[PDB]
Amino acid sequence: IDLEKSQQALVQKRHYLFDVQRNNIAMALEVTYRERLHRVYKEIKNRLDYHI
Amino acid sequence: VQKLFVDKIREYRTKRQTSGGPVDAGPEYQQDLDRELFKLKQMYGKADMNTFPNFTFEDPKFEAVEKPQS
Repeated sequence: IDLEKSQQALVQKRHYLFDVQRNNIAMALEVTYRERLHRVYKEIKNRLDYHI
Repeated sequence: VQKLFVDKIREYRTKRQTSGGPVDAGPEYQQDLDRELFKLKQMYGKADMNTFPNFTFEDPKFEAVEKPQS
């Protein structure tokens, strides 16, 4: 019973690490997205801020 | 004192005849407006007139995990 349930609960542990990998790389790519937009949003004010 | 009311408007109109900024600046207004123009740029930054944002970002490299299992 245990050697059956050792492989049973293992494959439910194998699929947990692929849910965690699929959202981590999807989010860590996404955190650089608006941060690329933020710096251009930053720079377009600073050239306006210098003139005013 | 409406006789003083006319006499500070009429010597305000004389100031409205201007050619190049200050009337009696000399070395005074030329040095001060240049000393102050640096200080609005000195501790602020080096910025041109119209240059857009020019850069490039690199994201985190997605490494893999090795796992002999079962």
